[PDB]
Amino acid sequence: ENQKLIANQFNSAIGKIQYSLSSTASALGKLQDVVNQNAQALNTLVKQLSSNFGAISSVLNDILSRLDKVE
Amino acid sequence: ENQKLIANQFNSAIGKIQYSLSSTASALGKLQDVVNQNAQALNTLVKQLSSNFGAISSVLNDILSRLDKVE
Amino acid sequence: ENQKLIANQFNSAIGKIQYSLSSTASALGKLQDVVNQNAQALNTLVKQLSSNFGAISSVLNDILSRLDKVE
Amino acid sequence: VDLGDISGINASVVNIQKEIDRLNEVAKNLNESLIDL
Amino acid sequence: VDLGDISGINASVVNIQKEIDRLNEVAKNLNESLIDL
Amino acid sequence: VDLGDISGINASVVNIQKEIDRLNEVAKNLNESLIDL
Repeated sequence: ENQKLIANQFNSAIGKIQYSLSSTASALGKLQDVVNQNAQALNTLVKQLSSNFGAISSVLNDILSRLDKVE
Repeated sequence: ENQKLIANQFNSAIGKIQYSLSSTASALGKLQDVVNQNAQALNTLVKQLSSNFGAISSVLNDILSRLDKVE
Repeated sequence: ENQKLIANQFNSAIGKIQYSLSSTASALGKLQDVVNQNAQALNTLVKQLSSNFGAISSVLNDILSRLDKVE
Repeated sequence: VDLGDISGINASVVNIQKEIDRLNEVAKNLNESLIDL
Repeated sequence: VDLGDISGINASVVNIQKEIDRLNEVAKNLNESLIDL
Repeated sequence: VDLGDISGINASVVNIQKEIDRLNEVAKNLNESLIDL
């Protein structure tokens, strides 16, 4: 009787721990996906910003050359 | 006697696993909060950078128009 | 005999739960490291972008002053 | 002068509140699995 | 006019797929630890 | 020409080292809960 109680309580606890481990795995997977998406976002932004400052630098240099010519 | 030992060890293990599950929940909550704050930061930065490149483009276009006029 | 079975199953379950807790700790540590690296990346990018818009603003102001002088 | 458009760069948000709630629910329910001989 | 270079600012990626796989493997293997008297 | 100020955009840091330490501590302490008949 006490053995049946121990077995039932242990099986219930193992079921709940399985539920918790599946929840933790799902949460870690979602966090991994989001962190990696934000990392790709930051890297894309850094690349585009480098291109844009390249463009701005080229344009500003052309403008400064034109001003040096005019004045 | 062996049943009391099994019950005590099982209750100790379930207490420790409860402690670990609360720790995991707290850690996942903190990670969620920080990841979401950094995502909002990246989105705010992208919006402000779009506004700033809009301003820079408008100003550079005005400057190029003025130069085309002068020269 | 049933007590030996309960003890063996409980020890197996505790070993598996130890494995799972070590895995969760490793995963949370890796997520913490990556989230903090990306946060430092975003902060470095914000600082450098502030410096770069400072430079661009200074240069554009000099250019506008030169144009006001020429025209 | 056409600067590249970066407005499409979006940062996702994570919603693991269901899983945190399940973890806390299990950490509370495991008291119903304690053995009282 | 030399704008600062930001090309070095890189964002790391996380690969905890091994740990998620271990967690799911344990959540499946714990059925082999259930007591059947 | 006044470009917008982005210096306020800050990225938080996470410090879950206490929880990782608790998890490793429990994974080590669960050996004291093994049954030795």
